[PDB]
Amino acid sequence: VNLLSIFISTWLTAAGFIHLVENSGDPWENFQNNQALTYWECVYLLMVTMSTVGYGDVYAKTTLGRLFMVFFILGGLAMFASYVPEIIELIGNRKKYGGSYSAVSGRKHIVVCGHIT
Amino acid sequence: TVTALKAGEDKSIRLGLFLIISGVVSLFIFGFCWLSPALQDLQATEANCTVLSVQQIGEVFECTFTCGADCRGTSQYPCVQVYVNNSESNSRALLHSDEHQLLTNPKCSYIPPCKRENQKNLESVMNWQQYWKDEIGSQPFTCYFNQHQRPDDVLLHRTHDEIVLLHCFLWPLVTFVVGVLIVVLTICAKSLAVKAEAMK
Amino acid sequence: TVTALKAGEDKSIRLGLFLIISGVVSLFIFGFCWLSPALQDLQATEANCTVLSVQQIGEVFECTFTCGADCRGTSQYPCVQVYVNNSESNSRALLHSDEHQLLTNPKCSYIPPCKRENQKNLESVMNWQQYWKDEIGSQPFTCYFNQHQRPDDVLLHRTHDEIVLLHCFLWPLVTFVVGVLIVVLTICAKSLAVKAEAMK
Amino acid sequence: SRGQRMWWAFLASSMVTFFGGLFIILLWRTLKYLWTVCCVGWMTSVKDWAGVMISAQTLTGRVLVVL
Ligand SMILES: CC(C)CCC[C@@H](C)[C@H]1CC[C@H]2[C@@H]3CC=C4C[C@@H](O)CC[C@]4(C)[C@H]3CC[C@]12C
Ligand SMILES: CC(C)CCC[C@@H](C)[C@H]1CC[C@H]2[C@@H]3CC=C4C[C@@H](O)CC[C@]4(C)[C@H]3CC[C@]12C
Ligand SMILES: [K+]
Repeated sequence: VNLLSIFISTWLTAAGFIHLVENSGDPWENFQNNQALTYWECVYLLMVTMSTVGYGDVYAKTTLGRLFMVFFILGGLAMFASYVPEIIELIGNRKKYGGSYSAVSGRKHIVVCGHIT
Repeated sequence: TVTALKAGEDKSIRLGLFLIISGVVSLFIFGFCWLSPALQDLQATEANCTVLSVQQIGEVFECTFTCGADCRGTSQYPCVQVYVNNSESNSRALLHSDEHQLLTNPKCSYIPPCKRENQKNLESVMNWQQYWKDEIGSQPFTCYFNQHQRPDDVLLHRTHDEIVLLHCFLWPLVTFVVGVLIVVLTICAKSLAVKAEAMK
Repeated sequence: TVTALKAGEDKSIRLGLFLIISGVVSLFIFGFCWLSPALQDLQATEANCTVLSVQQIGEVFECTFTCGADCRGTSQYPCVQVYVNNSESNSRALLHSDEHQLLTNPKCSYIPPCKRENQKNLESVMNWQQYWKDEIGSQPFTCYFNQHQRPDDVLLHRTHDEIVLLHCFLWPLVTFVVGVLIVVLTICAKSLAVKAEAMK
Repeated sequence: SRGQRMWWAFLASSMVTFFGGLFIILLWRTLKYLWTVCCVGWMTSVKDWAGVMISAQTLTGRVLVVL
């Protein structure tokens, strides 16, 4: 729950900052270089960046946005490469040989234990 | 000693230093971002200017209207061109009004506010042209020129407003000053608290 | 005790909870996906409407026909435009029939079913035009309008059918209800089996 | 016969088979036990033969899993 909360929170927060910065362009450029990205398009962009897939179908075009993406590449790659293996390791370790024996009428059984090899 | 307040005060020093660093770093970032725009605008001369000829080239360019929410609307408008006198070249140069116009279509002197009707962009260019068509020999404009790079283009307006330039360099400096005040007040609290503790 | 059936029953709880979660999550996913479409359609007003002028602009746009299996077939058709009265604006606005038409070419009031022959798309637009050309002063249409965003465009049809909208929100709710019934029947079986085992 | 779609019938046949069966199983667990509160065997030989087919224990069973 700690790893999931920090991963999801960081991803959604960082997607919101790049959303704001790409939709309101560089001040020096008189805000003319903005890009109309939705919030979900920014969430998808950060996942494609964190995983290092980097399709370049969508990418940050403003200077403030490219700036932020350099710091997100330095922090978010290490976060994804550390957290995703560990969240997958904490899930799905389902014990295959739990459960119990069901006896059937007219058929006996024996229990074998000790040095099972 | 050590004291209970040390953790909050040392974190306050880390914040004040991060704001000093972020102030200086954002000052350099805005410095390089504004360098080419600020030179390209402030190198332009300011001049007294007078209209000397006007004409349509007998050919049309296309603008794009928007309805709001996902429209293209590509539509023709008349290309009117206007030539103007200036104090540096004293010779024929093409007027483009705002910088954007020049960047989007430098063969015409104007672009109308693009609309769903060809007739409205036609009459808009006629309604604009009949002004500069009569300003022949009128009292001078004040206008902008760039002999080093644009010897045959002339502008009525600046490329940016100085307000957005000023704000981009004000808030880095305020960020740096706030960071310095946080460092000073925190060090003052640490170094004065031990004097009060000895004097108690 | 423990019992042999515990493994299947606890797996049945994991399934019922996964269906409850998937029901709620898909309800939010369809919620955000339908939010902009449902507002953009349901904000449009419904009005009584009458034709007031019709004309061809003397210029042609291109459609694309398909043969089936990999054809482009780019072919010209006449651009006819139609203006219509409505109860909110009471003024000249362009009829576009369906929403798709407006999105693909808002300068014309119609797009024909595109075909390999220019003559068939010509006569199709003539055969369409001769209807709206005579409907001048006829009994009103019922038609759709959007004063907040499209003050000069008018539609004969909705942007989506309510059936596909309804199905997108029905099956999430059914998924949630099925998940709840699986959880309830499994807990009922676990908690009743121990009463039967004690009573035997 | 174009202009009609039937995809929902294919999907419903799977959804109704899986969940319909699952509820029959559960409802059977809630009715068998409830009746007792309200109010070697032949089956095992069939289950033994089926288990011996499902594994490759016999010639028949090893032909089945290769298929
Ligand atoms: C007995 C097993 C397969 C359980 C599966 C139930 C399935 C087969 C049921 C549930 C819904 C049913 C379908 C729904 C209605 C129609 C439309 C009708 O014009 C053809 C039959 C068809 C397509 C039905 C066939 C049988 C059906 C698919
Ligand atoms: C065919 C689909 C629809 C349902 C399958 C049959 C279901 C509903 C019925 C028929 C036979 C029944 C099974 C008969 C044998 C056993 C062995 C017991 O140790 C576990 C439950 C169990 C007792 C019963 C569960 C319910 C059951 C599986
Ligand atoms: K890659």
